[PDB]
Amino acid sequence: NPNYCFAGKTSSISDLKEVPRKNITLIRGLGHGEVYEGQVPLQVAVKTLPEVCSEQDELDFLMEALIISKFNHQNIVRCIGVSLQSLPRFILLELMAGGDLKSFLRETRPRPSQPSSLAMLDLLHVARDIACGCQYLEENHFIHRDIAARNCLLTCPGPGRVAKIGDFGMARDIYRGGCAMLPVKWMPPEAFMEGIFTSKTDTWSFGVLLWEIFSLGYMPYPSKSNQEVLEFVTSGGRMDPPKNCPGPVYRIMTQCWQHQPEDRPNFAIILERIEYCTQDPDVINTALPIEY
Ligand SMILES: Cc1nc(C(C)(C)O)sc1-c1cnc(N)c(O[C@H](C)c2cc(F)ccc2-n2nccn2)c1
Repeated sequence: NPNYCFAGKTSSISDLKEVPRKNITLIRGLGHGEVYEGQVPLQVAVKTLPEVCSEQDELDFLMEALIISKFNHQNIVRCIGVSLQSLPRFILLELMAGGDLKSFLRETRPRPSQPSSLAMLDLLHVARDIACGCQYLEENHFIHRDIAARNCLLTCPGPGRVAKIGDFGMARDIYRGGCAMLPVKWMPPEAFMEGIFTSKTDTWSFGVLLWEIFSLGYMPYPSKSNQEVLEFVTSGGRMDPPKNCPGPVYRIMTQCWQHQPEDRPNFAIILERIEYCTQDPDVINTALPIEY
């Protein structure tokens, strides 16, 4: 059984809350290991470990259970418990009915049918929610390493939605692989060049997430491959503003993408700037593009 340290304290597999398998019912697949919607009545997302896997896969699975169970913050998905004493093994997460952020943005883009389905303020609230999660990780000296829209979840589709960081598979791998798998489009130069990760790693990635949000779910660096992005960013290149993106919001992005990690803002500053954007009528009165 592997050890794990967060906020100082060390924990073990024994500290995980084991839920009796009989209390757990699977309802439907969500996507593929496989994840199901389930009930324990508490509604849960059930992350499963394939019964056919390597011992490294097992260790990875246990470790992410330890990681998520030890966080306590409103913008990080909760772990209800685990079921490790039956096969296949389960990790039980808070079921975020809004689904993942990237799908949400893609499916909820304003259109002729729904012209105002989404507004700038909705995007700013998502951005603020995730930044608050990142600030919590930063102040607890946890480096996420893969801050990206695909790794965020929403509590519901409607205006009251809350965004949370929902996946920690990358930080898990490095805590203990391939180049064409590293999220190079979300990584700062010192990360993909030198393998150096610091709190300022997540700041850069958050800038890219910001772009994903205000582009409404487009893939970063449109039309560029990983290697072209690597060379582009290493040469000082940066993404243009998303369509209709207010200057104050783009400015947050460009500050997140400063070449020197020391020149990039910490998350307390990012949150201050996101707050200012939400107060600025010129920002929130800006209409999102309508997709025909
Ligand atoms: C209801 C629901 N619908 C979704 C769609 C199909 C739109 O994508 S995801 C989703 C959901 C809700 N709550 C969770 N706790 C949860 O967790 C998994 C581990 C997860 C966590 C992430 F951070 C990112 C992605 C995924 N993931 N997505 C598919 C498979 N894995 C998923």
